[PDB]
Amino acid sequence: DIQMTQSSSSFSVSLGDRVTITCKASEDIHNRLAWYKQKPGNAPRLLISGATSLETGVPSRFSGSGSGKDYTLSITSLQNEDVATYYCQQYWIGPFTFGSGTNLEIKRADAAPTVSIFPPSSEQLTSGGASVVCFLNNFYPKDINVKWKIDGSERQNGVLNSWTDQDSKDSTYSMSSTLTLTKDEYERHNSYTCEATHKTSTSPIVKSFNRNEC
Amino acid sequence: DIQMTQSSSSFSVSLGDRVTITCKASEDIHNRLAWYKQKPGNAPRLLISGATSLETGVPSRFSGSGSGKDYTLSITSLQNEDVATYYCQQYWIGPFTFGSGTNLEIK
Amino acid sequence: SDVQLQESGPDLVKPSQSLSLTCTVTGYSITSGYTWHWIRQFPGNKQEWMGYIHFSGYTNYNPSLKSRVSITRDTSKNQFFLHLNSVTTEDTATYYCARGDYGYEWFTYWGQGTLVTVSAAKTTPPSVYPLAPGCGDTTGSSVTLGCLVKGYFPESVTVTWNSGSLSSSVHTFPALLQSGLYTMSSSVTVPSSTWPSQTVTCSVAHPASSTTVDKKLE
Amino acid sequence: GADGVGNSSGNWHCDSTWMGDRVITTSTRTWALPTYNNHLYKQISSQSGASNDNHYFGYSTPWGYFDFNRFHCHFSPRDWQRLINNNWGFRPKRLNFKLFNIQVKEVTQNDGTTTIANNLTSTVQVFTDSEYQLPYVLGSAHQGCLPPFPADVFMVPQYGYLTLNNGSQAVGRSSFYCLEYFPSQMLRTGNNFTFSYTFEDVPFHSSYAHSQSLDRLMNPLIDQYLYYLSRTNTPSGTTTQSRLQFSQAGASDIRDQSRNWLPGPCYRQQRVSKTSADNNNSEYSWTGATKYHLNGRDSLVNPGPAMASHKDDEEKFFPQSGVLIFGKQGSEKTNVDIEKVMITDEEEIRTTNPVATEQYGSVSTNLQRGNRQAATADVNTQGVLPGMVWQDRDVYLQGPIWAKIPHTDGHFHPSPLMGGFGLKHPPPQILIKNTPVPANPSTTFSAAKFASFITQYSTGQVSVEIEWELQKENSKRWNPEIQYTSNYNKSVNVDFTVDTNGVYSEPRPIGTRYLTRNL
Amino acid sequence: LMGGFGLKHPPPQILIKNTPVPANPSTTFSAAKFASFITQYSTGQVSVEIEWELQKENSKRWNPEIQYTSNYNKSVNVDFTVDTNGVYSEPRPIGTRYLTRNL
Repeated sequence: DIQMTQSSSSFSVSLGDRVTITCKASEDIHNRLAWYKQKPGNAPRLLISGATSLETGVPSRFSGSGSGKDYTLSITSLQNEDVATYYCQQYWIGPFTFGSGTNLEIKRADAAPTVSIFPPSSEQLTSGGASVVCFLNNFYPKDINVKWKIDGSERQNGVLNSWTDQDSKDSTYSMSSTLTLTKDEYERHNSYTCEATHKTSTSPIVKSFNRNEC
Repeated sequence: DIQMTQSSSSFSVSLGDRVTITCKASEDIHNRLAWYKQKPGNAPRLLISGATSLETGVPSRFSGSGSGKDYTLSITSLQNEDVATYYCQQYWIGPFTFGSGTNLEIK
Repeated sequence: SDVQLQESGPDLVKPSQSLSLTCTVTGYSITSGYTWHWIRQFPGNKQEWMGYIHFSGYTNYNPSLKSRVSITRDTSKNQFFLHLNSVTTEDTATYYCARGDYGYEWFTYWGQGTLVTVSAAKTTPPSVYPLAPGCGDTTGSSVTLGCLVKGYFPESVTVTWNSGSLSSSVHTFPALLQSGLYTMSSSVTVPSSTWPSQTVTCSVAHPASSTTVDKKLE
Repeated sequence: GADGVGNSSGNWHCDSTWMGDRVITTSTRTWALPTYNNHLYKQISSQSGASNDNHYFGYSTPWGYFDFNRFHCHFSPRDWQRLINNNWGFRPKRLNFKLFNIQVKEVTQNDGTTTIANNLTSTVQVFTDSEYQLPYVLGSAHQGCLPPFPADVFMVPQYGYLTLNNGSQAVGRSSFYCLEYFPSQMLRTGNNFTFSYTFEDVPFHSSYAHSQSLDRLMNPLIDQYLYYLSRTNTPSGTTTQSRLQFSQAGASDIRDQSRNWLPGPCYRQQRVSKTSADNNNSEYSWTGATKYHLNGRDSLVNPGPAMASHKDDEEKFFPQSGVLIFGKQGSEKTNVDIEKVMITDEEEIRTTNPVATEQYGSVSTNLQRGNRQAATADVNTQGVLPGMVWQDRDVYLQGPIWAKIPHTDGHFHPSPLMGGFGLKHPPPQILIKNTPVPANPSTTFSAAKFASFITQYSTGQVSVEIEWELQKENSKRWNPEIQYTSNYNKSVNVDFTVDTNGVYSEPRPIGTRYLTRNL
Repeated sequence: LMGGFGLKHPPPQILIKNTPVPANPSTTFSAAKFASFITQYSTGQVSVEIEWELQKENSKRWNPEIQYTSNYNKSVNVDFTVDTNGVYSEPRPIGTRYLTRNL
């Protein structure tokens, strides 16, 4: 099989900028190469075929070039619609093979996270479990940290953190952090706190609640 | 003697991940290369022989490839049983020689 | 990113079983032109080309898959099918059907894709818990609520919100596996003047176990 | 022949011409040759444990050989068609071979980067075993012959052979032949190696099918004059009373008619059907297959003695090992599904040789008498008998062409069983190796065997032309014969063509019997 | 129809290819089609000479015939010449009928 390798695994870019992606083949493809675009949670779409021919309806901003082993895809001025992962595909010989893909995150200004803490529900406590959650919504850049403290002391075990994909509109990120304990352990303490540490400040955004307040 | 050199001395990986180990020979072995797995406090076990043939009872997740000087062992999705050190061995000529080994710590 | 074509099939399949998927095409006829292909994407990211069926009915398959793949067609229905036998866990992926502008080039139209998970792991429905404010202060202008969807297995659940406000902000957090089970969450922000006052409910659907649970907040 | 560096040692001859009686198929292809066993002879044997029926002992050599014992290395669909459509038969007469434009390269895998370059001086040596002192491997249906399709470049096979063995171990009588113990001719570039051969009077392969058949052979219109036993007992009021009466075989009587010759011999095979359903479910692949056995190891009986593959109306069946089976371009090596292969069919013979799956006849068992009913039993294995007559396995374009008749005290009708021409002294084995290149030696002397050579391989083209004779048709048959044609109807791909990704492929196996001669 | 000389057996097609160069093969045998060749191309010159016959004029036409000329007036570039960046270029298509014969 012919192996295709794509250059940058990921790029971040904003509307208006020019981006270039590269794809090289293990053997001479003879311009039988196509480029596809894939949005998150979406299927791929055909941008270019024959290395340089634009598919119908594709905007002129997209262009492709290359020959032999190396090909390139260029986007003159990025548009919001442009966020997606791009794959190159060779159809010189079977089996057809795809490149690893390049993720283009288009989306911005720094934004501090809106933080919210949530105690365990009665339904979960009934089943013997106890999960405390903290949502850190609409922030940028992506890198963020959450510290869980039970009665002032950190807790490292029982944590699940999930970041969302970059927002297609405002280009911010959100993160959900859940600390799971048993109902027994949970009822052994009062104050539950999550501290969000982000670039937008020196002092962490801190939220908490006391288990005997109800 | 033919000298075998194994790539990563150590790797850490968790169940489910894919791992690749490399072994290269000082001279052309002609695919007379075998891969063994050794658990701590345990003796080695034969995974693959003839560079690509799986031993009986070995799961399909393990695979080997290579030719000439360079060979590779790949584990598609690591399993808990998979933690161990892996050695390559050449049986092209006597004396048979082994690689330095790659320690895979799964957890 | 964008396209047309629709795939259908079971979300869950037991290992040694066979996977059968159907692709229904609209706006075009399976005969008369183009080759219809099947491609799959493992959860990590890569795309893999499975094989195709021509307008004439001729088929070609990827050599890796060849022994256990079969692609067929039903012209009357305008559907083409994929059959993959001796499924393994590795087979878990999203399967797409696509048209191939043929002759010189390739895949012009793609389907939505269907996620197929191969597990015996046992299918487990999620436990849905409502996330309502825990603090000693009444909310300001707006309020954030959520729903934790925990310990389910075959991936893919869908959280749908129902609120008073005709305007809200929703965040669906990507599912992550820990100890063999999935957990995910979702949040909604609405005007404070519309929640305790007007009911907000999350509806969680898990097709794999034929379940749907609605949780009213508060 | 000899010359310079910037001089093509030979041109590219790849024609095919018909002369009415002869026809010469010339053909050239580009090839490549690595250095095997890293230059050494290696002893090789079965795997200790391995079933006994599968033990062996022998050697593999640093030598690679050449081979074109496949009809399609000379005929091109079209051509073959010409032949096969207007000739009662044909046979090979002479041949001419030539290697040339040899070139030796040397790869350099410096770190993460290889770099091939010309090692002008270094050589490749060739030599033909024209005295048959080497274990004749060709004819063993191995694969590494010439590409059917010209444009295809190929790799030269490596020579290996087998001697005696007592299980996985050697037995003294077993010999060890060393390929350097021959006088190889050494070529450098600008050097070519030609050589020519002449076949020996062999029989034209019968490329026709029979219109009559043994049984139905006499003239309907007239009853014979010889009598046969019509009835045994006879009506005696209520009960029968034995009273043998005889009749004179006529048309209505046929089955009973007296004759003069017998169908070919047989060795019963299991019947399997192309239709998954019918076939008993289980593993009788080995257990049920027809075989024979030497020195206690049962081997398989493939290409069974030539015998028709199915009675009228049963193209759906076939012998378990009574036919030739080729892979559809691409088909993997093991346990591939029926849809991946092309099974040959030999119905054409039915007319003379027995059907593989069904017994020869049925001989009588006991001797009957008043107090003893007449016995009888079917025969599943009939060795040659006087008066027997038969036909040999057809050929197939992509089939073997010939085979060496083993040097023994006795042979019986040597048409090779896999089909082809049985030759006493077949086209000699042609070998080729790359004289080693000791890579940098140490300043201080050492009498050890040299082990560090320059990494390098060779390449260059080879050409083979052969002259075949023909036996033209000649029947007063009024109505049209059958001919081999290509389907009219449209298709996504032409047969015997390169697909969209330039992969040549033979759609079906093409036989040889189409023209119809009477028996 | 596109104009020219209609030939039954025209100048035969001349073809050219570069005999392939299998780049480094593996030590252990494989009967697959060779797919890894040395990357390389060729070059060199070619020459073509042709002899044409002519039918010379011969009319008693008194007054001057028309002839094909190049414009007298100055120009930034000569016709059928290389520009400033050495790019040869044919300004106009030049026919063949100029001389005048009676019908």
